[PDB]
Amino acid sequence: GAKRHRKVLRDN
Amino acid sequence: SMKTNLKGETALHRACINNQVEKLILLLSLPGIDINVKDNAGWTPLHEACNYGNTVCVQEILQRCPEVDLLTQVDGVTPLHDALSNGHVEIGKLLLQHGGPVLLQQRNAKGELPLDYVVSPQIKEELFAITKIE
Repeated sequence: GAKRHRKVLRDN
Repeated sequence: SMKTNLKGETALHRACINNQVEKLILLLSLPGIDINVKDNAGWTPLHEACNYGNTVCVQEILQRCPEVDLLTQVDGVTPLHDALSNGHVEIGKLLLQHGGPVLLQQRNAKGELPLDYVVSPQIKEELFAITKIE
């Protein structure tokens, strides 16, 4: 149960 | 700013995720580099090294970047939360030796302090004992 970072996808 | 992937991760983030220590050392030597740069969600390269347990990457950041922010957070998750939640006690000791006890006082959005993730009373004692005294 390794907690990984939430991410946000965005290409500016 | 620097080039980013779709997550907003820079080469600094990628080096810290991938454990590319030699690449990281080069990047940390670049003029005007911002060690506290955030990806699109807000995570820093130090968060990534702590989350993945890349102890040498953490050591290099702490020794090569005097202005690294150890209290940066996403959802209240600081680097020390990241390290201890994933069991990376050695990283936790490095962070505390550099940052002092203010790191122990940070509650994340779920109201958790970093030591809440440590079950062993004796590990808690070692973490407190290595914490910088100002």
